[PDB]
Amino acid sequence: MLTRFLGPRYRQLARNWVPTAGLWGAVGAVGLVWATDWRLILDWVPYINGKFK
Amino acid sequence: TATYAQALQSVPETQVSQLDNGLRVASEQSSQPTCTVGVWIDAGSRYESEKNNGAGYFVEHLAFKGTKNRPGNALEKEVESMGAHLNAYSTREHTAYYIKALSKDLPKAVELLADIVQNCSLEDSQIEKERDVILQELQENDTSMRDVVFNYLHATAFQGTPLAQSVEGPSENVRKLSRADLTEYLSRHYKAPRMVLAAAGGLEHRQLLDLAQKHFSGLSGTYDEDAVPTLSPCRFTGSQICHREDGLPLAHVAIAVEGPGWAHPDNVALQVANAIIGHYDCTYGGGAHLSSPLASIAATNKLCQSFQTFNICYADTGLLGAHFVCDHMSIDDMMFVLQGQWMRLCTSATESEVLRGKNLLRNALVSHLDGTTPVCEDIGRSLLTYGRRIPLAEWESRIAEVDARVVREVCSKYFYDQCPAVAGFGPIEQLPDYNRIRSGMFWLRF
Amino acid sequence: VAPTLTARLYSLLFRRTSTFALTIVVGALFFERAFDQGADAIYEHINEGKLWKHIKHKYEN
Amino acid sequence: VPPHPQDLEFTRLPNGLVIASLENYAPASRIGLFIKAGSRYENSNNLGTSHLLRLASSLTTKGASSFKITRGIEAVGGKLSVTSTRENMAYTVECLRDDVDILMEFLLNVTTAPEFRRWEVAALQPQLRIDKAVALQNPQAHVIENLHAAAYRNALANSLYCPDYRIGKVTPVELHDYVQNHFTSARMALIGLGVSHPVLKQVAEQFLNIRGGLGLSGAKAKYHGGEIREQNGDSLVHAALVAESAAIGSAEANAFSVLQHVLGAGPHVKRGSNATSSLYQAVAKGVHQPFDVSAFNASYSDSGLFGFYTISQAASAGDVIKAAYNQVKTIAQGNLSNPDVQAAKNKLKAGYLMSVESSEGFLDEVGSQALAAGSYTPPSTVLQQIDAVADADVINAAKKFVSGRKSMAASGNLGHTPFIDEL
Ligand SMILES: CCCCCCCCCCCCCCCCC[C@@H](O)O[C@H](CO[C@H](O)CCCCCCCCCCCCCCC)COP(=O)(O)OCC[N+](C)(C)C
Repeated sequence: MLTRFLGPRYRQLARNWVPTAGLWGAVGAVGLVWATDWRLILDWVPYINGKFK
Repeated sequence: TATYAQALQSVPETQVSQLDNGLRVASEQSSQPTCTVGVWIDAGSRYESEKNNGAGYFVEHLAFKGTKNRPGNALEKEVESMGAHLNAYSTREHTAYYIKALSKDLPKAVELLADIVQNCSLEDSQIEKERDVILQELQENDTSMRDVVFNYLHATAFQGTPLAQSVEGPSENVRKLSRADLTEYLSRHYKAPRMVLAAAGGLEHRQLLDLAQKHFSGLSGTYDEDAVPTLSPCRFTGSQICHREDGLPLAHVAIAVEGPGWAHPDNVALQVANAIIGHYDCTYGGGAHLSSPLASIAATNKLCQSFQTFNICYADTGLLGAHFVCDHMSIDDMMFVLQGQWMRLCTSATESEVLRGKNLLRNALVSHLDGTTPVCEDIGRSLLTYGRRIPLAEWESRIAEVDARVVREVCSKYFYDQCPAVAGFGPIEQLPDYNRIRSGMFWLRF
Repeated sequence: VAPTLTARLYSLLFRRTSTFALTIVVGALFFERAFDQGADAIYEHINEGKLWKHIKHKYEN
Repeated sequence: VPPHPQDLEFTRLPNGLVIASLENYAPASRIGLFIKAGSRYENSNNLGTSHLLRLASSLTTKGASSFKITRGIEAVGGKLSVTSTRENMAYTVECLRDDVDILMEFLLNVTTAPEFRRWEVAALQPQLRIDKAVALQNPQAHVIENLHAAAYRNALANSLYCPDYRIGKVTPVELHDYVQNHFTSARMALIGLGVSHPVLKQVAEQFLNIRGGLGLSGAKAKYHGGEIREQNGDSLVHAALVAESAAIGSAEANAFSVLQHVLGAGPHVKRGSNATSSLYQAVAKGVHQPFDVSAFNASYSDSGLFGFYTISQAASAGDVIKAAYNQVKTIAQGNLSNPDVQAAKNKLKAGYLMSVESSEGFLDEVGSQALAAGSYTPPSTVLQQIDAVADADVINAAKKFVSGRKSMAASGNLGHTPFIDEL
């Protein structure tokens, strides 16, 4: 059922859509990081230092 | 053998020589027994004032009805008797008068064009007869939904600019235009550096230049010493015109973004992208199996009676987009499917469909350039827009350069997140609101 | 501000919905910091010393 | 210096098939298979079969599926066209030089291996109603259908469009039958532009050796006459008046073709009084409202129809017809100058030459010449043919029309339109 999706057009179709799919992941990451307050990721951010000891 | 490549080199170079007048005189030779000869003029509606809007169109009605050397009938009688055909046309940017005749009849053909173009007997009795003729043609054109929507699209896209005007002008300007109004435009525009004598067929460029000096030389003496007119840029407006008429059985919709103009190298990639989307009409036999996704979805779901893409070019500007005709209940779906294809091409154009687009375009270009009339037209227009004849091998060169990346870069440049000019006519209740149309000019996923 | 800052903000970030989103989420994180304590500092001035945060050092071990 | 132009290659094969090619060094290529299979070979039991057939050109073949024919031709940006006339069907195929092979193959499959699948034919039947509706929106189409139905009792009476009662009634077997007995070697011509003679001769020898159907180009048009009248309401009146003339190829037909230019075909000048058009000038004399008039000239394998066609206001119809008719009468009575004919010669000669100057018009002419004549006759001698027509022949052509049993079709408000009877 998956052999129909493999060929040169789909190679081009994947490459055409990858800068976008990568940038949506960056959106999701920053988005998840910002929303839960992941001080694990956010401690290393040069202005966001709300954990100001 | 003969490869497609080799064939392009075999087509002889369009030979250009210039008169002291500034009349560019050009020809493409062949072994043909016939020919087409014409004068292409750098005049149209874009040069007109608002107060003389039907002026060029009016001269076009008067040009074949008498001269100082051939009063009334005489011209017709001469052209008719040698078996020749004599035609004319006027766009917003270009006016042309051409003769299809036997190659041996080229001496009289050029002679008659000279008389038509220089010695127009604008007899006041004939201008009055033409007044009724043009007014009657205005009522005639009203019934052509396609002619209207494009005038409407021009009117709204080029809001307030000379390009917004139609070629024929408004009724009042036909009713009130005088011989003076007509002579003035004639003298200001039918000047030698804005005229190209074009020919194609069984010719000799030597013989044509001889004739051009024989009959057109007579525009020397003094030229351009008081006033010179150069075209001002025309503002494009992303706008909508909706003429709601629930008594016409099918809706006409023409939607377009601003194009770049004649000169721009990226008209090629646009044309390729247009070729991919193409054109459909209910008498096409292909239906479901058509390559263009819009054409196939149109055919399957009968979404449409006809659609066609266009890339209308003017100096430094244009109209890029599609026009369709359909039933009242199918306008929405037609827009969606059209705009979805523009976006598909903007973001995710694939390599093979771009080959098909290139292939359709090489075929179109070579099919069009068949016979003396289309080629003579191409010489005249090309010289007026590109300043030269762009040879076929150069077109092939510039076509072959377009790949998938080119299409999506170029389609995005012109289509992506750009304001359409939209013109609608007929049963248009279901025609999407401008905001909605404008929202189809981008994708939230991209 | 040569081809306008808004024009370069559009061509660099706003064009694609991806970079538009990324600008909002990156912007929402920056703004949250500059506003939370930035508005708390204004809340400090209207209550100059009447808050426990100001009293603090009066009762320290 | 252009290239010195090549010469047309011609060959009749023993089996009756004809091959003609011209290497014109064009960037594109055109191949046409012309077949004696037009509407005339339909009978009273299978009307419209050659219409649906014309519509069937991209249905499934042995060797190429429907989807392949479409996507295959579209991939290379070529065309597959089919043009029927009352005598011929013509399958034409266009593409760039490098792509002749794939399109040829498609051509051969459409014409020699069509499968006509039950459900595919079923799905295509409604295209007959659209196809017919789109043509019939020119008042001229019904007028010329009707003109033929009235002229002939026979084969040329059949219309190029399918009668309504037949739509959805044409069977997959009827088309198989039509192909097997009309698309045969001796009824065929394979014309090629931008192709080589060996290659055409090869595919002809390999793929086009079919014979097992009918023989006669003349199953035989029995000219009869009479009129058909269609009340319409319709803005203005269309009327064609016609008599039997001359079979295409004969010397007589050339006289008719000259007569047509003495009286008047289409215009030559954009928006003109048509000064040399003797029919137009004759009606104009006493009709001071919108009208049109042209000489009509139809030439076939074994018959012909010459006369005139008129467009006029409902109330002016009879005046326009009677004026046109009397104008022909004066030429039959002897009133025709030498320069009058000389101009008609020049109008015809020039027009013919212009008619073949493109590759589309060239291929069609070489095709129709191959079927009607079995020859290629160069322009140089066609012009010689025309020249041999004397003034006395053109007079004799007008004499034949005036004195010959008429045929008439007309449509509109027929209230003031005459009846042959009254002409
Ligand atoms: C129901 C009860 C609640 C009551 C709420 C009432 C108060 C009003 C607030 C409601 C929300 C309305 C939002 C305001 C409307 C603005 C439109 C917005 O949605 O943008 C759209 C598109 O949406 C955004 O682009 C998406 C950006 C995503 C930003 C992130 C949002 C924060 C959520 C965090 C995500 C992480 C998930 C959480 C993980 C835990 C369309 O943009 P548009 O104006 O047409 O511009 C076109 C785009 N161009 C420029 C590319 C052409």
